[PDB]
Amino acid sequence: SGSICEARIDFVFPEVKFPSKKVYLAAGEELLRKLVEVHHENLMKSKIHYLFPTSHEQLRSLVKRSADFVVEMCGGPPYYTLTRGEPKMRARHFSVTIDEKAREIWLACYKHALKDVHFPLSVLEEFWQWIESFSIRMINRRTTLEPPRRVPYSEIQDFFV
Amino acid sequence: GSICEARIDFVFPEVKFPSKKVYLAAGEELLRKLVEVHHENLMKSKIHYLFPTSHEQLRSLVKRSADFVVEMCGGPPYYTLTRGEPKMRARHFSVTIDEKAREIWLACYKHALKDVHFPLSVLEEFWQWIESFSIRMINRRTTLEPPRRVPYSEIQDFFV
Ligand code: HEM
Ligand code: HEM
Repeated sequence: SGSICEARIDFVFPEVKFPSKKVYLAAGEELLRKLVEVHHENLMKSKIHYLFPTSHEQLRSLVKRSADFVVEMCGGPPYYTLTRGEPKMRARHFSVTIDEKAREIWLACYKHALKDVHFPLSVLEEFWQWIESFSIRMINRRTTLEPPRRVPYSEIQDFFV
Repeated sequence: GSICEARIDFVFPEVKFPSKKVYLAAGEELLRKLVEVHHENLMKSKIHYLFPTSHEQLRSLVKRSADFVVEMCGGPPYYTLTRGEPKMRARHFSVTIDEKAREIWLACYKHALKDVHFPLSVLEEFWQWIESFSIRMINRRTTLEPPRRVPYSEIQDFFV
């Protein structure tokens, strides 16, 4: 008698490949920490700078934890899970409004950081594909029916050369 | 390296739109009264801040919202003739709506339904419609848990 709308999904959170330990091995802990540092400097120069701390202590605390996480996830020593514990990154991000644009700007900041620290080309794709896909899971505010944009490494490789 | 497999957050469940029985049972006047007191409830609720405050702007909201409800229950096409295609999730992107907001919005409708003495025969039909359709308006997630289902059977005693 009355119309029926089928069950639906908004969008799929794609599978994410975490980087192998080769990334830690080829890049080294110090480059990885420097990567995260200039990623944050780009963020404070981006349209989403307001989501981030201004007090140099809070910021240093953030960078350190992000760097610990990145180093560990790239195959390094368990700096993060031994200090902060379980990752549960989607849940930890609920307290910050993250829409599709926010993810795209965050990615852009990482892209530039990767080039500016001269991240070794041979492990660049493995790192990129991780953050590109993983970042989709942090999105907690939707503003469009369209799915979050996929940005494959092939689309951006020329930028690194 | 480790791979986390693809996943969904939650499913937008099936939604059953009301049959014309709801409009024939209630009549347009009651449906407009229902929407009016749903909005009086909203203005006293903890999501009041999401809504305009002047009589002029609320009258407008209420009129549009009621036009939609009347048409969707099987009455005249007041909404499509004026506002056009529903696209309701899309229209709500402009309001920040988390899980609690949907629950509060539903609670306001639950009380309105009772206070306007909505005809008991079509009460569940109307309820199951908004209970499910409202999940599709949520655009701000604050928990990994799925949005609460509130089936008519869990609240049917509230009405009598
Ligand atoms: C998608 C867009 C993203 C935005 C806009 C964003 C922004 C933020 C903000 C504002 C914080 C502040 C800390 C807090 O919430 O208390 C934070 C924390 C953090 N973010 Fe993100 N983030 C994004 C994605 C990611 C991704 C993909 C990762 C994966 C490596 C990540 C890793 C972290 C870590 C490790 C912390 C610190 C957690 C802790 O203190 O234990 N973020 N992020
Ligand atoms: C789930 C929680 C919901 C919240 C918090 C919410 C809140 C709002 C707000 C703030 C507005 C705009 C107010 C204004 O323009 O002055 C609006 C408009 C409207 N809402 Fe909702 N809403 C919700 C769910 C729903 C549902 C389930 C329906 C289904 C009938 C609905 C139907 C409408 C209609 C028809 C409009 C008018 C759109 C237009 O201007 O054409 N809403 N809502």
